[PDB]
Amino acid sequence: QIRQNYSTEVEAAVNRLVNLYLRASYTYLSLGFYFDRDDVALEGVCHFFRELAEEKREGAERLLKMQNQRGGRALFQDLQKPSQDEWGTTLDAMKAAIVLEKSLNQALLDLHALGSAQADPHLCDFLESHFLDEEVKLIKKMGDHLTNIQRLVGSQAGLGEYLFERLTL
Amino acid sequence: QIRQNYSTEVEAAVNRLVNLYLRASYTYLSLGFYFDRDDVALEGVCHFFRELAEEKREGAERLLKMQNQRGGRALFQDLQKPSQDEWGTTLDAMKAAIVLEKSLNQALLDLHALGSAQADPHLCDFLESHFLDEEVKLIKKMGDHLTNIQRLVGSQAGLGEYLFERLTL
Amino acid sequence: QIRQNYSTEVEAAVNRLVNLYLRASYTYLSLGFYFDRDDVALEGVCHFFRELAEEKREGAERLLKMQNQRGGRALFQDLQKPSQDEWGTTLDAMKAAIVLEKSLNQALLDLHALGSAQADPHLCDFLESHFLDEEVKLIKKMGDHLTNIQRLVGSQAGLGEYLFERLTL
Amino acid sequence: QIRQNYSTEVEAAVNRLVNLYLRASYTYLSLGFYFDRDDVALEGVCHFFRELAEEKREGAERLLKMQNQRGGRALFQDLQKPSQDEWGTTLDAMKAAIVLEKSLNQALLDLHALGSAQADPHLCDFLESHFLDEEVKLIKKMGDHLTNIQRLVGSQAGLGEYLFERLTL
Ligand SMILES: [Cl-]
Ligand SMILES: [Cl-]
Ligand SMILES: [Cl-]
Ligand SMILES: [Cl-]
Ligand SMILES: [Fe+3]
Ligand SMILES: [Fe+3]
Ligand SMILES: [Fe+3]
Ligand SMILES: [Fe+3]
Ligand SMILES: [Fe+3]
Ligand SMILES: [Fe+3]
Ligand SMILES: [Fe+3]
Ligand SMILES: [Fe+3]
Ligand SMILES: [Fe+3]
Ligand SMILES: [Fe+3]
Ligand SMILES: [Fe+3]
Ligand SMILES: [Fe+3]
Ligand SMILES: [Fe+3]
Ligand SMILES: [Fe+3]
Ligand SMILES: [Fe+3]
Ligand SMILES: [Fe+3]
Ligand SMILES: [Fe+3]
Ligand SMILES: [Fe+3]
Ligand SMILES: [Fe+3]
Ligand SMILES: [Fe+3]
Ligand SMILES: [Fe+3]
Ligand SMILES: [Fe+3]
Ligand SMILES: [Fe+3]
Ligand SMILES: [Fe+3]
Ligand SMILES: [Fe+3]
Ligand SMILES: [Fe+3]
Ligand SMILES: [Fe+3]
Ligand SMILES: [Fe+3]
Ligand SMILES: [Fe+3]
Ligand SMILES: [Fe+3]
Ligand SMILES: [Fe+3]
Ligand SMILES: [Fe+3]
Ligand SMILES: [Fe+3]
Ligand SMILES: [Fe+3]
Ligand SMILES: [Fe+3]
Ligand SMILES: [Fe+3]
Ligand SMILES: [Fe+3]
Ligand SMILES: [Fe+3]
Ligand SMILES: [Fe+3]
Ligand SMILES: [Fe+3]
Ligand SMILES: [Fe+3]
Ligand SMILES: [Fe+3]
Ligand SMILES: [Fe+3]
Ligand SMILES: [Fe+3]
Ligand SMILES: [Fe+3]
Ligand SMILES: [Fe+3]
Ligand SMILES: [Fe+3]
Ligand SMILES: [Fe+3]
Ligand SMILES: [Fe+3]
Ligand SMILES: [Fe+3]
Ligand SMILES: [Fe+3]
Ligand SMILES: [Fe+3]
Ligand SMILES: [Fe+3]
Ligand SMILES: [Fe+3]
Ligand SMILES: [Fe+3]
Ligand SMILES: [Fe+3]
Ligand SMILES: [Fe+3]
Ligand SMILES: [Fe+3]
Ligand SMILES: [O]
Ligand SMILES: [O]
Ligand SMILES: [O]
Ligand SMILES: [O]
Ligand SMILES: [O]
Ligand SMILES: [O]
Ligand SMILES: [O]
Ligand SMILES: [O]
Ligand SMILES: [O]
Ligand SMILES: [O]
Ligand SMILES: [O]
Ligand SMILES: [O]
Ligand SMILES: [O]
Ligand SMILES: [O]
Ligand SMILES: [O]
Ligand SMILES: [O]
Repeated sequence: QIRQNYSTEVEAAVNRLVNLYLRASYTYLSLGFYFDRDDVALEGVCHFFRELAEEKREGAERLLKMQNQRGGRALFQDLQKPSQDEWGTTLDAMKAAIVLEKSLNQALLDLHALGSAQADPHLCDFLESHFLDEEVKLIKKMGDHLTNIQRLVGSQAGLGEYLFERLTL
Repeated sequence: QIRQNYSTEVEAAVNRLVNLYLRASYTYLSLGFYFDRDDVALEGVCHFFRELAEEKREGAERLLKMQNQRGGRALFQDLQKPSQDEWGTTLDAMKAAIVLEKSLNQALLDLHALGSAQADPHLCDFLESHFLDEEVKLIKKMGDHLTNIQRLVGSQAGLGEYLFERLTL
Repeated sequence: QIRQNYSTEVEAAVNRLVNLYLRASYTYLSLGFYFDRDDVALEGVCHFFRELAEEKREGAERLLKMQNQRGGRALFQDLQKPSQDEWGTTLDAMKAAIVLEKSLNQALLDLHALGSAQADPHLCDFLESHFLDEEVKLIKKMGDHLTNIQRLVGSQAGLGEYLFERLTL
Repeated sequence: QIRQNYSTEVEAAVNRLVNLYLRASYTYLSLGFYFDRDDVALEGVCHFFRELAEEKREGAERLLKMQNQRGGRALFQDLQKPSQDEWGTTLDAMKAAIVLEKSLNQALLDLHALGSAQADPHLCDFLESHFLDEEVKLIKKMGDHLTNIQRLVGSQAGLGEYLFERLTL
């Protein structure tokens, strides 16, 4: 058929990466709707996480497309529910988001390493081009948000969270 | 004439609901002008309540129109003056506004129940379509405002009320 | 707070309905990528199911929004993986899609019944307005597709599936 | 001069790759004109292969440009005539086209490997950027075409080839 230079080890890892991105999308959907609760009511934070839910879903879709293009076979698994039901303050959430992104980034790096070992340059380039750069930029932006939240919620935590939501997000 | 499947019990309750919406409109007019006092001076809060005064008056007008359309007879009663002359802080006012809206909502639910009991689907649909959805959305928005006011007026109440008025309303 | 006339029984059922719509979205994502396999290669069928994946996800999002608006609390569960890894012919898939939609429709009808029993007209109207009508139209369209697939794959099944994909989808 | 980190082994392989792409261009020109014969008369298939002849020629031209940019020296060899004079059915041709593309792809992978061994990242990136991705997409598209041709020419081969040409190409 069309499959060429596409190992079963890479195929399986791409399937696992699809699951991790859909899991992340689901986490962001839960973060977003938590900040839209009447008793939380931070619309800018809700909007930030809803946008990330969409981006992670797009990530998954491009991986699946790539899997089909190389002749691998997509296999879906159960998607685990997010690690929490309530996500605390904006500070707590942005910390949980950075931890999540770093674990996706690490999965991307692990797949790139596997691609290198297997001499699969198309895999390596596809990750380089569509995932690694974007993760780095996103992680930087979250770290920046995290620094600003912290400087704000030193004293007067309520006031600080409100101003962050209104003036940054 | 035109009257069909329109009970006297529904007619009377529609008249009472008109009175409650005009009463609410009047309450909002008083809230709005209180926040426009030189010694209160929160223009965004004034504008929010003036807009609600207009919406409640529109509500009353659509009920009256519907009463005429079904062949019932509008009857007006005295409109009671608002429960207060001065409305305290933005926090106090938004609490009084939520209590008001919930009491309108309850009146709408009571009328819907009566409509169901009387087998009056046109009544049920007219409420569904023009009132119940809008009340729910409004109550959510007020609850959100209330949460943000509270998080702001934890410490530094004056500063918090000013920032809410400037950045949310 | 804002919660009014919103039973715990309805809240829980809304949470379960969110899970069913996300489960359906996931099923459609798997149907879509299966038809994009190089060894299946029916782009119109892929596009039809990808669009349904998006619609079901939108469905879930509106339910969550509504849950927040009424003051209920969203709770997410694990999303079960689709019932199959490979979906056979266009005929087999469209049959599996109709069965899925009818099971969503039945869940919507069950929730509407519960809403009626609980005297929750806002719930009843929200379903009426955004879900019941759309499900009916979609089920009709799938039944139409199914009839046309069947008339085509009487004799010359390969030729029939190709023509359906090219001239209908 | 300008030559830096550009091995004679890479230079020679780039020259061989230029020859393979021009050879492929020539094969596609012959495929295209065969389908334009009065006794074959499949215009859409002719147009598909003529477009591929142009793409492969562009491929060769970019390699030559790159050779000049790195300071290597282009050397041309005789271009071998296509492996066949007549190419049979649309099915036979699309099979021969996939085999051709996979042999170009393999040559690209071999050059990338050599580039890696020689620590020549500019070479590796130039291939990544302009050739490897495009080959993968093209091979997927040909595999899709091949699947659709096969499902069509099950029964009624003449009818199937005509419909493919008219509705896909
Ligand atoms: Cl291979
Ligand atoms: Cl009557
Ligand atoms: Cl209640
Ligand atoms: Cl050198
Ligand atoms: Fe909102
Ligand atoms: Fe977006
Ligand atoms: Fe968007
Ligand atoms: Fe958006
Ligand atoms: Fe995006
Ligand atoms: Fe986006
Ligand atoms: Fe992006
Ligand atoms: Fe997008
Ligand atoms: Fe994008
Ligand atoms: Fe594709
Ligand atoms: Fe919880
Ligand atoms: Fe909860
Ligand atoms: Fe690389
Ligand atoms: Fe930045
Ligand atoms: Fe003014
Ligand atoms: Fe207005
Ligand atoms: Fe106005
Ligand atoms: Fe106005
Ligand atoms: Fe209005
Ligand atoms: Fe208005
Ligand atoms: Fe309105
Ligand atoms: Fe108006
Ligand atoms: Fe209006
Ligand atoms: Fe009239
Ligand atoms: Fe007074
Ligand atoms: Fe006074
Ligand atoms: Fe109803
Ligand atoms: Fe809101
Ligand atoms: Fe495609
Ligand atoms: Fe769409
Ligand atoms: Fe779309
Ligand atoms: Fe689309
Ligand atoms: Fe939609
Ligand atoms: Fe859509
Ligand atoms: Fe829709
Ligand atoms: Fe849409
Ligand atoms: Fe829509
Ligand atoms: Fe909202
Ligand atoms: Fe399977
Ligand atoms: Fe499979
Ligand atoms: Fe109803
Ligand atoms: Fe209704
Ligand atoms: Fe139709
Ligand atoms: Fe011609
Ligand atoms: Fe061209
Ligand atoms: Fe051209
Ligand atoms: Fe052209
Ligand atoms: Fe080109
Ligand atoms: Fe071109
Ligand atoms: Fe190109
Ligand atoms: Fe061109
Ligand atoms: Fe080009
Ligand atoms: Fe130059
Ligand atoms: Fe010959
Ligand atoms: Fe000949
Ligand atoms: Fe590389
Ligand atoms: Fe690279
Ligand atoms: Fe394709
Ligand atoms: O909201
Ligand atoms: O978005
Ligand atoms: O996106
Ligand atoms: O994206
Ligand atoms: O004012
Ligand atoms: O207004
Ligand atoms: O209005
Ligand atoms: O309105
Ligand atoms: O595709
Ligand atoms: O779409
Ligand atoms: O949609
Ligand atoms: O929709
Ligand atoms: O032609
Ligand atoms: O072309
Ligand atoms: O091209
Ligand atoms: O190209």
